[PDB]
Amino acid sequence: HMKVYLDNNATTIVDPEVKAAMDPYFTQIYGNPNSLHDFGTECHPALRKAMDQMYEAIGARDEDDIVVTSCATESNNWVLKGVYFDLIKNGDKDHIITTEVEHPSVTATCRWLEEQGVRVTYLPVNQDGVVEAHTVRDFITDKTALVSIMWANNETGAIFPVEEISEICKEKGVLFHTDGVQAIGKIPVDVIRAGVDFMSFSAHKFHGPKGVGGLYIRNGHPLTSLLHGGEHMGGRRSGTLNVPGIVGMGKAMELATYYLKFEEEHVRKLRDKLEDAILEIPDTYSVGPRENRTPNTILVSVRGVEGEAMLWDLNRAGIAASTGSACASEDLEANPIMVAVGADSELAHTAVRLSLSRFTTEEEIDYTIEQFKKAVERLRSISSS
Amino acid sequence: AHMKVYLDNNATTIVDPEVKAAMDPYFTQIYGNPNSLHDFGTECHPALRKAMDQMYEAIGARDEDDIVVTSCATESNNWVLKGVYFDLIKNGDKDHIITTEVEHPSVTATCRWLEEQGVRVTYLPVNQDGVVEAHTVRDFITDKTALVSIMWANNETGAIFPVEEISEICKEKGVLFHTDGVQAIGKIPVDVIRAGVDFMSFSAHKFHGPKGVGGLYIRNGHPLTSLLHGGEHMGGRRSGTLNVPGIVGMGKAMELATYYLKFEEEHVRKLRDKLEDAILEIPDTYSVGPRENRTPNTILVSVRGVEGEAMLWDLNRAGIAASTGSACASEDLEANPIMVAVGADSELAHTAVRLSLSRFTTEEEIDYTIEQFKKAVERLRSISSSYA
Ligand SMILES: Cc1ncc(COP(=O)(O)O)c(CN[C@@H](CS)C(=O)O)c1O
Repeated sequence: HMKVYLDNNATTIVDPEVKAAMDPYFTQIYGNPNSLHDFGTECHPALRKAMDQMYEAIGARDEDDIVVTSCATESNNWVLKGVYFDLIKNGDKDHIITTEVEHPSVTATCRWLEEQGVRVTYLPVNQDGVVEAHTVRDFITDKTALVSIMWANNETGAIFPVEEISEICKEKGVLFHTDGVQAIGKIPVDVIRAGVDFMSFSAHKFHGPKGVGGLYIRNGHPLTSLLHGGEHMGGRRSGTLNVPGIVGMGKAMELATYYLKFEEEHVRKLRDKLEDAILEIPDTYSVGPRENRTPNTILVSVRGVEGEAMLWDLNRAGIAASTGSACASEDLEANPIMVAVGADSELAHTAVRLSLSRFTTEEEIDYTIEQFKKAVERLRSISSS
Repeated sequence: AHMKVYLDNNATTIVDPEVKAAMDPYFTQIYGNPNSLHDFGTECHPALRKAMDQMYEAIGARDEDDIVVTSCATESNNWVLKGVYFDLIKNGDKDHIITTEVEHPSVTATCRWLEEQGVRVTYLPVNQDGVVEAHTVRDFITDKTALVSIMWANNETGAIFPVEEISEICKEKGVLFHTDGVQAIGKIPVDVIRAGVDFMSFSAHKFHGPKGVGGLYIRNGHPLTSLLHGGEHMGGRRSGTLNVPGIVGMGKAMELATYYLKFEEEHVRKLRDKLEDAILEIPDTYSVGPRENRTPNTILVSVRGVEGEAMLWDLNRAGIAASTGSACASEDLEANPIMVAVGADSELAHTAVRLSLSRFTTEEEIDYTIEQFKKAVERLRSISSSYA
């Protein structure tokens, strides 16, 4: 029996180097950076270094803005409610396009905007678990204010064609925001190559601390503040800076790009080992194409067994995983398949989500394979099918 | 910097090593998401319950009440103001908010943006004692006032507001009462049912907690449209993954603050009074606000020949960290020159020096600050061609 964490898409471990980078900024260095005295200014070089690491990690340019928020939920709320305020309540627009598979910080915010009279189209997802750019083009009207599509999905790990969608959005002169939380540390992130106007990210998903996130804004494009007040973050987001959070986020982002550039294949190899071994069990289906999937994610549907029961049995075995909604469909020459679906859909059964990190070991994968096969056999012996 | 001395505690505070130790496991040792169902996520749950319990116990909240953990008091203020605007103004029959001219910018600028949305806002000016009295609030409440937002204690003068009396008047009028209570925790007794407030904002980095975490108290879980929508965190009132280290540290820090309250009433007050009396020994110096209504850790002193920003820079060169405060000139009832608080926007406002202590201030820090303060005043008055 060994404890094994494979829920990294939900949250990640803080790299000991990140915690070490953060440590001084609680008790040794505690001044407010907005103070003029030496106590406040002592942390300023660390803040500049952190912001530089962030800009370098996502490929933003000097004209661009990167506002430090409390979480990606704040960033998504900010983008949606601010563009609603700027272009919809005091503009000539009334439409926002998104997908059925967004994070609740996008979906519920869009539903509240719907409650305010905003027309929103929640774009359904294709067989590949993705939304394609031509459907976006077809749904853009002359009143669409913003298109908000996640960069990569948190349940399936499917990567969205963010560059093509950006090209379509620029042709129609409409703003483009992406929830890039699942992208940082897992796929190359270049926000001018992706052409996004806004990007949300969260540090505790690439091994930074919880409680700090960010919103990237191309060229400092106007966006009414969600938090008003002092002139923090260039007057775009008030509230005292989470100095430890900022330092740790910068360090974690730098480390994430470093391990993406060298250790991409170690994590990808372990995911592929786990997925191939699990698919050796009869009547198991991995959701989404791997050649378009983040290197760390598997979403498996097991037949007869229920995803939550599989999670409970794994947790009793010391293995932490999560859920993901999937639906049943047919292919074109290998008919039975499981495809991504909105959690609200009535067609949805629950599949098991296993998400690795650069800290996963091959021993964890061997134990996980063995215990997965044991749990499948055990729960199918007790299954109603 | 002959000796480094921190007297800018009203701006931010050092993290108590016990608070940092309480936080330590929840970065690398305990990292699961508390919203997960597996054991990795649920491992931190008892610490979260204990931290939330410490908060309820520290401010005297009841079980029916709600305490939502935010990212900072700025988030709490934005949330309260914009939410009551959404609830009672854009989808109600109300259109008026009453506040003061001395609020923190997270309240003032939010109110200005709401004015830009058509909300009537009256920024009540402050009296000689540096406070807003309850009868003035009563005089400005109409049947259209949606919310009254008045800070519990001032961050520049430390003056304590009569939040209880204002609450009684608000209850007579059936209007909601919010207080920005950031300056109150750890400095004065905080009892949110005795204060009768409906909302209270607070920020952990003011009472030796970490930066990046705050809270909003809600008296009966009163409806308030979420500032952050999404998952059902904090009872569905503020979504976003929990800042577990921040929450743990905030609970520990608030418990420590209530324990150290008597230390701050007695010893910290004694050191503040030493520093203030020593400074007031300098000719043509004026302390803003009456001490008998002031938090034990705050001084806002006006010097006559000297300029406030130059005085702060000169103190920092001596290793002393302080801040500013806006002040105006007046006379008392005996027609004696005194300095009184004023909104920073007023053209009658000059800059005063703000010195704020903490439970970690030592008497050596106070003696060194007295000496260097007197030296800097003499130096800056010695070069003036105008001082009499
Ligand atoms: C009364 C009051 N209300 C809100 C805040 C802001 O707290 P946050 O957690 O950063 O949002 C503060 C902190 N203001 C600091 C620095 S901005 C001062 O120099 O006085 C405050 O004093």
